Amino acid sequence: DIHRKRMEKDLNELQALIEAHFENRKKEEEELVSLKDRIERRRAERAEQQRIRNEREKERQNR
Amino acid sequence: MDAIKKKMQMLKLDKENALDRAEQAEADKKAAEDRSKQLEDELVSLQKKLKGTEDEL
Amino acid sequence: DEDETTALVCDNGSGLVKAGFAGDDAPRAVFPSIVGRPRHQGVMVGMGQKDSYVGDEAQSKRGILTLKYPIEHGIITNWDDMEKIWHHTFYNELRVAPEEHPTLLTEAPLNPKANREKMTQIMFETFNVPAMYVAIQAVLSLYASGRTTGIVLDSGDGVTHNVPIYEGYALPHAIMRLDLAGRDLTDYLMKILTERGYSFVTTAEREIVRDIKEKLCYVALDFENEMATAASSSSLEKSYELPDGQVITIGNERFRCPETLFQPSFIGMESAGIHETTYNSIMKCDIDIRKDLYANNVMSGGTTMYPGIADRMQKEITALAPSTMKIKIIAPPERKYSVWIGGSILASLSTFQQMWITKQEYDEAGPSIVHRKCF
Ligand SMILES: Nc1ncnc2c1ncn2[C@@H]1O[C@H](COP(=O)(O)OP(=O)(O)O)[C@@H](O)[C@H]1O
Ligand SMILES: [Mg+2]
Repeated sequence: DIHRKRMEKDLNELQALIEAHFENRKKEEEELVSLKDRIERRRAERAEQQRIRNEREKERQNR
Repeated sequence: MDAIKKKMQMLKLDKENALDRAEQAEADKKAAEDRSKQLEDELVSLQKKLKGTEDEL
Repeated sequence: DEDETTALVCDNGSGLVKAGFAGDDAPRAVFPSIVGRPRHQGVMVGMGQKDSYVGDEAQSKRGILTLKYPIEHGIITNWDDMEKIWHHTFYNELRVAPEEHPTLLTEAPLNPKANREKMTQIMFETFNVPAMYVAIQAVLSLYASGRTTGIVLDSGDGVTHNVPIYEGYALPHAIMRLDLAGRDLTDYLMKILTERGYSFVTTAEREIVRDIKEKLCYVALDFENEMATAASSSSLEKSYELPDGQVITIGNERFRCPETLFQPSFIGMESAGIHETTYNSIMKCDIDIRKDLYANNVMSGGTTMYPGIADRMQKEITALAPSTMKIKIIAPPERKYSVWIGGSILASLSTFQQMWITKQEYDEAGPSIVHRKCF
């Protein structure tokens, strides 16, 4: 009688398998969107630092 | 992945389970040919007895 | 804590402690049985300066602590260590008070009766558990399998036990304990790695090499032929990335380490391999049911996560025993929790509270009452 109860709980865990998948998939999508916005963040940061280094150079010859 | 581990486990184990039910059935089949063998032996011995019966008669 | 007064289920397995609530599917607080103590004395201030370190805290603080085992092969060193680790488990890890929940515990097979009497007495005096029950892990693994017939191979970290049980009946006359376990495995691997050029003594490397055993180790199908082909074996040779970053390569050792349990003559045991111990165990009992024992063997323990035990098991038993009936092993995934699951199973049914070991029975007959209350 106890054994059928185990057969059932494993079955519960079995379907739970997909439920374990869901949190991993949301975390994957969060990493997705963070990297995608990091793309343009990196590009804009590169442009900003190029401008900053330009100001550095002009102040360099100005002294 | 751990999910992959479990997947292969349930699939392979059910495979072995099905094969094993196949061979337990095959064991019952063997005991069935056994029963048939004893029944045919008894039938042949009974036929011999009947022919001897008619000869004695 | 649940609103209901459900019981505590705690498996103090020889190597791992797994504790939780009754009615749960898996234990909540699971930790190895290592205990760390400050390697030096106190002069600093502002943080730390705590004696006992248990659980993941000690795992993180392995390097600074002398790592000691409060239990080894069942033998008990210091009850204070169990007192502290149970305090930690109940309050810091389970967040539960034992006052309102009876405890179901599992003990290593054939544990000392004096050990049971002392541990129960210190428990009852120190703690305020309402009721008690302790059972052998063999029947717990049986319950996890849910089949009353079979021989249980319990491979803990201190002892390996072979116990036959037919139709839910213990057979102590055919039960044996073998002193080969994880400790031996680590030792043997330590000496082989010493012969490979890497010689360590401390426990951190012990855990590293048991992790290596968890990951890479083989169980050789044929032993000397596999070292013969493992002479070069560029593909068969396997490597590991140690946390410091060095790449450590091991070849035949992967399947030469677990082999020692099968071949004890490597480091000098009179007893033969554990398959011989299951074989003798089987024949000690009446002939007829032996076939069922062959077909219903179960294996349990954390070690069972390794590959190769099943194929080796069946092949050698078929070599020893006649090959008419088919021998097949059963082993559910993640069976090291299975004992604890069986504990929950014990609390599932409503007859279990008929034989709770209450406080007043112990107060009347002392510890001696357990001699009549469990068995
Ligand atoms: N995930 C795992 N994979 C492989 N081996 C493991 C794993 N977890 C634990 N072990 C091994 O199991 C041993 C502990 O055995 P344990 O399960 O405590 O025995 P028992 O069943 O008697 O409690 C440890 O020495 C460790 O090497
Ligand atoms: Mg075990």
